[PDB]
Amino acid sequence: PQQIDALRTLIRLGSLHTPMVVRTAATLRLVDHILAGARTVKALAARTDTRPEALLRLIRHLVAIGLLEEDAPGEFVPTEVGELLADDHPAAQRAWHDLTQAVARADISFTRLPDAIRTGRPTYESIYGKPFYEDLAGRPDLRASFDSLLACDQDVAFDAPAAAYDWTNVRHVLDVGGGKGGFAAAIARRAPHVSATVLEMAGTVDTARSYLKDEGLSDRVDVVEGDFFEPLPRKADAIILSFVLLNWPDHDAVRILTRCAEALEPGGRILIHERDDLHENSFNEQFTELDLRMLVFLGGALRTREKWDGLAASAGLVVEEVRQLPSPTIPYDLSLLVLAPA
Amino acid sequence: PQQIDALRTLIRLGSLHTPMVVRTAATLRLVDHILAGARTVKALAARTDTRPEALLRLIRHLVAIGLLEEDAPGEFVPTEVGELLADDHPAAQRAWHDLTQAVARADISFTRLPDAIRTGRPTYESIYGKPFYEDLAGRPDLRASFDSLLACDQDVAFDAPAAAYDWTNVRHVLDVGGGKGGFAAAIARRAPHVSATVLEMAGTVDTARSYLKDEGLSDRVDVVEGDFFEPLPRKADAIILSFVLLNWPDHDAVRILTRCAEALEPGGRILIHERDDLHENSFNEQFTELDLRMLVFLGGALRTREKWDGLAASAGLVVEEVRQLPSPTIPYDLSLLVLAPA
Ligand SMILES: Nc1ncnc2c1ncn2[C@@H]1O[C@H](CSCC[C@H](N)C(=O)O)[C@@H](O)[C@H]1O
Ligand SMILES: Nc1ncnc2c1ncn2[C@@H]1O[C@H](CSCC[C@H](N)C(=O)O)[C@@H](O)[C@H]1O
Ligand SMILES: O=[N+]([O-])c1ccc(O)c(Cl)c1
Ligand SMILES: O=[N+]([O-])c1ccc(O)c(Cl)c1
Ligand SMILES: O=[N+]([O-])c1ccc(O)c(Cl)c1
Ligand SMILES: O=[N+]([O-])c1ccc(O)c(Cl)c1
Ligand SMILES: O=[N+]([O-])c1ccc(O)c(Cl)c1
Ligand SMILES: O=[N+]([O-])c1ccc(O)c(Cl)c1
Ligand SMILES: O=[N+]([O-])c1ccc(O)c(Cl)c1
Ligand SMILES: O=[N+]([O-])c1ccc(O)c(Cl)c1
Ligand SMILES: O=[N+]([O-])c1ccc(O)c(Cl)c1
Ligand SMILES: O=[N+]([O-])c1ccc(O)c(Cl)c1
Ligand SMILES: O=[N+]([O-])c1ccc(O)c(Cl)c1
Ligand SMILES: O=[N+]([O-])c1ccc(O)c(Cl)c1
Repeated sequence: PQQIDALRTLIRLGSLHTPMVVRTAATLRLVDHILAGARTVKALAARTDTRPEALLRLIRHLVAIGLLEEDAPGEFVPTEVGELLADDHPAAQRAWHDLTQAVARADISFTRLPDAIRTGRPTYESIYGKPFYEDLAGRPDLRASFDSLLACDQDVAFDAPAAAYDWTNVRHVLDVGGGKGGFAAAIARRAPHVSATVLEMAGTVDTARSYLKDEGLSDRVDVVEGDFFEPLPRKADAIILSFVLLNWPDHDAVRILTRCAEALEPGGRILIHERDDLHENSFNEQFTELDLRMLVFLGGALRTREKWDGLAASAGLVVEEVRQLPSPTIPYDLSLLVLAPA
Repeated sequence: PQQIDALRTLIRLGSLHTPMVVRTAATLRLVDHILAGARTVKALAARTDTRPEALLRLIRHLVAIGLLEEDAPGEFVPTEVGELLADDHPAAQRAWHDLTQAVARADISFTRLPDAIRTGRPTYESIYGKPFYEDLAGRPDLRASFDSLLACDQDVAFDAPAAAYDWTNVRHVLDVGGGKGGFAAAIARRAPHVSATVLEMAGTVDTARSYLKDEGLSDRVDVVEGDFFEPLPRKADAIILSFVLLNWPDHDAVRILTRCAEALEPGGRILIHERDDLHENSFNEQFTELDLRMLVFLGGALRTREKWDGLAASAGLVVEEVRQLPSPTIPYDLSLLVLAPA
C-alpha cells in the first residue's frame, strides 16, 4: 500500500510517548546505571526502584526507537545514540531531558500549545502557577539548573562571541541579564583593561559572584542585583544582551533595548548575541525548537534578520553590523549584532 | 564532528514540541482549511481565530518537519505526509491526534510517565480527576469520540476476525465489552443462525442499540448494560473479548477470563482479539505505542505470546489455538486466540 510510509512518518512525528520515554530514561539515569553494570531489567529496577515489568515496557520502546539494544538475552546496552544520555557526555543531553531540571520541566508547557497559538501568550504559568522567571525565583534549585544548562557549552556561550569583538576602545562593559557572568569573564580575560558589570536577578547574582570569585575576577567584574526594565545602574561603552531579548515580546524587547540605548557612552555599542536567521532560512529545527520554547515558556520569540532591522529602529538604534560567528563546536548558526544610536 | 548525526537523532526523538505541533495542527484542522483554500498565514489565522504571528511560528515547524511546504511566497500546502491530516482521510489520523478527542486527550497522561514506571499504575486520574472509563462515563462526548476512533477501520476491527472463525456450531454469542456492537454485527451477517448479545457500559449501549437498529439487526443482536466483573448475563457457545483484556492488569484480566469461563456452554470457546507478539518480536513501535498507552491510561498491558499461555492457565483455560489474522489494510499483526476449558 502506497501511503504506509507517509502514515508511519506522521505517526512517529505525532507520537507523544516517544519523547516522554526518552525524558523518562534521562530522568531515571538509566543509561548511567547500565554503563555502571546494571544490564538486566531486574538489576536496573533495583537501581532505580521501579517496578520490573513496567521498566521492561519502557526499555522495550527504548530498543524500538534505537536508544538501547538487547546485547545478550535479557541484557541491554546503549546504542551510539543512547550513549549520549550518559550524564557526563559533553552535549549534556541527559540534563536537558531531565524532567526534574528546569527546561524539560518547562517543556510540559507544550501540552497547551493550542492556547499559545490562539493568544500568543505563554502557558507555563497555567501549569506551574507563576510565570517562568518568578517560578525560578521561588525555586533556587530550578534557577541553578537553568543557569547550568544554558552554559553547558562555554565555547559557544562565552568564548566565541568574546573573541569576535574588538575591545580596544572599550573601557566599561555592562552585561545585561548576564547569567553567571561567563560572558563578562571571557571578555575580561581577553581584554585586561576592561572593567565589567553583570546585571542580574536575585539568586543568580550569588552564583555569578561565586563564579567570578573562583575565577579571580572579583576586582574587574562586579555583580549588581537589578531589573533591566528600570534605568541601568551605570553607563558603558559596550552593553551585552546575550540570549536576553528572545525571552520577551516585541514591546518588552524595545523597552530593554531603549534602556540600553539610554546607558550608552558616546561611541558605545549594544551587542546582541542570538540567532538571526533570514526568514527564508528559518524553517529549520534549531530555529523552531528555541522559538517555540520562547512562545510557551515566556511569550518571547526568536527574531529573523528582517525583524532585527525593525526592532533596532523602534529603540532609536541602527544595526551597524551583523557578525556571523564561527561554530567552534556543533553547527549552530549564531550571530553578534552590533547596534548603534540612530 | 562524528557524533552530530547521533545528537540530532536523540534530540528529535526527545522533542516534546514536535508531537504537540502535529496535534495542534490536527486540533486546529489546519490541513482541512488549507485544502479549502486558505493558504496564507493571514487567511488561516482568520479561519482558526489564531494570532497571525503565532500561527506562522507553528507553520514554520510544520514545514521544518515536512508536513507543510511553502509553495509560493507566503503560501503553504500539505506534503504527502501532511495530507494525512485531512479530516476524511481513511487513516483518521486527524481525529487520533485531536486534543479534544478522547485518545490525544488521554495521551497527556504520558507527561507523568516516570510515575507509571515506578508504580505500574495509570496517571490519567492524576491529570483528569477520574480513572479512564469513569471519566468517559461522565463525559458522553468523549465516550462517543473514543467509540468512533477504535472502530475507524471496520475491516480490522470487525470483518477480519468474524471471517476467521467457523460459526457453524455456534448458536449464541456473547460479546463482552463489545463497543458499538460492530463485531457482533459482523458475525450476525456471516452466520444468520446466530443470536448475539453485546454486554457494555452505560452510554455505549445506546450507541450500540442505535447502530444495530440502523443495521436491521435488533432482532438478532441485543444489547445489555452491565459489568463484566459480575456474573455474565447469560451463557454462550462463543464469548468474545475483543481489545478488552489489554485494558486490565493481570489480576483483573484473570477475573474477566474466569467470568467468561463460567458462562461457557459445553464445547464453547473464548475468542480473544488482540496483539500477541512473541516477546522477541515485540520490540516494535506498534506494540510499544499501544502497550504504553495501556500503562498510563489504565494500568493495563499488551500480552506477548508467552504471557497468554500463562494467563489462560490461571483462569482454568487452555489456549486451543492462535489464529494469525490476515492484514486486509495496513500491516498490523493481530490474532484471534481461541481458549477452551482446561
Ligand atoms: N527583569 C530582569 N532584570 C534583570 N535580569 C533579568 C530580568 N528578567 C530576566 N532576567 C535574566 O535574564 C537572563 C536570560 S538567560 C541569559 C543568560 C546569559 N546572558 C547567557 O547568554 O548565557 C536570566 O539569567 C534572567 O535571570
Ligand atoms: N466493567 C465493565 N463492564 C462492561 N464493559 C466494560 C467494563 N469496563 C470497560 N468496559 C468496556 O470495555 C470496552 C473496551 S474497548 C473494546 C471495544 C470493542 N470490543 C472493539 O473491539 O472495538 C469499552 O467499550 C468499555 O465500555
Ligand atoms: O506504522 N506504524 O509504525 C504504526 C505505529 C503505531 C500504530 O498504531 C499504527 Cl496503526 C502504525
Ligand atoms: O544539544 N545541545 O543543546 C548542544 C549545545 C551545544 C553543544 O556543543 C552540544 Cl554538543 C549540544
Ligand atoms: O529551553 N531553552 O532552550 C531555553 C533557552 C534559553 C532560555 O532563555 C530559556 Cl528560558 C529556555
Ligand atoms: O538552543 N539552546 O537553548 C541552546 C543552548 C545552549 C547552547 O550552547 C546551544 Cl548551541 C543552544
Ligand atoms: O540558545 N539559547 O537561548 C542560549 C542561551 C544562553 C546561552 O549561553 C546560549 Cl549558548 C544559548
Ligand atoms: O588570537 N587571540 O589572542 C585569541 C585570544 C582568545 C581567543 O578566544 C581566540 Cl579564538 C584568539
Ligand atoms: O541538531 N539539531 O537538529 C539540533 C536541534 C536543536 C538544538 O537545540 C540543537 Cl543544539 C541541535
Ligand atoms: O493509524 N491507524 O490507527 C490506522 C489504523 C487502521 C488503518 O487501516 C489505518 Cl490506514 C490507520
Ligand atoms: O489509544 N488507544 O490506541 C487505545 C486503544 C484501545 C483502548 O482500549 C484504549 Cl483505552 C486506548
Ligand atoms: O493501536 N490501535 O489503538 C489501533 C486502533 C484501531 C485500529 O484499527 C488499529 Cl489497526 C490499531
Ligand atoms: O488496538 N486496539 O486496542 C483496538 C481496539 C479496538 C478495535 O476495534 C481495534 Cl481494531 C483495535
Ligand atoms: O467466503 N465468504 O463467504 C466470505 C464471507 C465474508 C467474508 O468477510 C469473507 Cl472474507 C468471505
